[PDB]
Amino acid sequence: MFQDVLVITVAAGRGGDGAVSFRREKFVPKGGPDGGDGGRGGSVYLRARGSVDSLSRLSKRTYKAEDGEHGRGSQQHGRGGEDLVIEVPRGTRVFDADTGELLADLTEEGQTVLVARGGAGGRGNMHFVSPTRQAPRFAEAGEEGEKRRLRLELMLIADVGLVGYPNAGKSSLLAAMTRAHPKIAPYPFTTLSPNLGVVEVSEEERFTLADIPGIIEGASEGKGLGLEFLRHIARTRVLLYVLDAADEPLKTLETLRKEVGAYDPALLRRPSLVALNKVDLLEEEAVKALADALAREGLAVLPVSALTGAGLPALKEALHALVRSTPPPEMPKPVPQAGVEVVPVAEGVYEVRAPEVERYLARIKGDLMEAAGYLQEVFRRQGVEAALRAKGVRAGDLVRIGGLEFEYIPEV
Repeated sequence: MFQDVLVITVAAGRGGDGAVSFRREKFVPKGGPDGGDGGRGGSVYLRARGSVDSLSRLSKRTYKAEDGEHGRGSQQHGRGGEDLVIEVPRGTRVFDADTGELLADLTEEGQTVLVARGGAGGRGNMHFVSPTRQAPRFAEAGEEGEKRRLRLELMLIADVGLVGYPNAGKSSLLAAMTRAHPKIAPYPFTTLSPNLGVVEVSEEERFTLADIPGIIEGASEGKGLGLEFLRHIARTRVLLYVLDAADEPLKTLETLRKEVGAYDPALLRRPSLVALNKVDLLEEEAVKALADALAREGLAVLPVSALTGAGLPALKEALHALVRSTPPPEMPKPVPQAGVEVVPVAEGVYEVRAPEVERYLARIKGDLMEAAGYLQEVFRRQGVEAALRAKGVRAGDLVRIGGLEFEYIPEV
């Protein structure tokens, strides 16, 4: 996990414009409507894939799905744009980068979520023919596609991840540091269930520790902890290297850091600490000698004992301080139309608030004057006429809506 947090920009495809066309024959002064419908714009989706390890390979360019194709004559409908799928790791939280709203938690293989809807294609002139309109000279432009900023963050298995070989005594240490007994936590996004423990600190706060036990070969066999383990431990905020003080402590740490680095150099930069374990039978001078030699490796070293409790207070505080120094997971912000509202703006002037209608009106293509009837039809079926009538707006008043204006004429 090189990148556990990232903000990307996505934009669905704009639907295609509807066509205003008429059949043309050498001896037919005016053929009927020929305009075809535009195609739907492509949508943008995010999909979880176990193969994608972090957010590091995403992109800076805005992810743009394909626009729909404009309609054409001969009653030819434009083709829809292709969808765009953005692959992210399993265990990815998807937030609106501005809203803070949680769109989804992608944890399963191939789990998908729609993050931006492509705009509908515009209807051609042929679609508006009626008894009064034999040859419509207007149409619908394509609808714009949704656009938004997405904040992605990798789900953690714990605040601190324990790293070490079986001889380090990781489980006994974790048990000694926690009050409540550690529990197996089978996250939906993991393939290895970590043992989770909660550490009670001073700042009334608290942090979690993760250990993934295994029956494997010793560091001597040179086979490491494995990539699967590392990909799991990468989902933590701080790494605690645990070592067996009586078994090549120095060489074991170098072997651990080397493997963690080979997997992802960034993991070595993550706030880390070393817990020197199994020092119960060592003289104080020997422990100090070990510590100093190990500290030279770059990380702070704290000696600990599960049997005496020695060094544990210092370990909990040093970890607590390390976790607090790293950005925490963000909390999902509070969850938070065909509405029609007539607002007076002056004597005889009423501004109509109607999101859907306003956006529709901005898409009218062609002869606007000729669309007057049709738009009046839409206005009624959308409750605009009713909201005006029941509002006291009287005949002759001016109504402003979606940038256009019209003289209110009551229903007889």
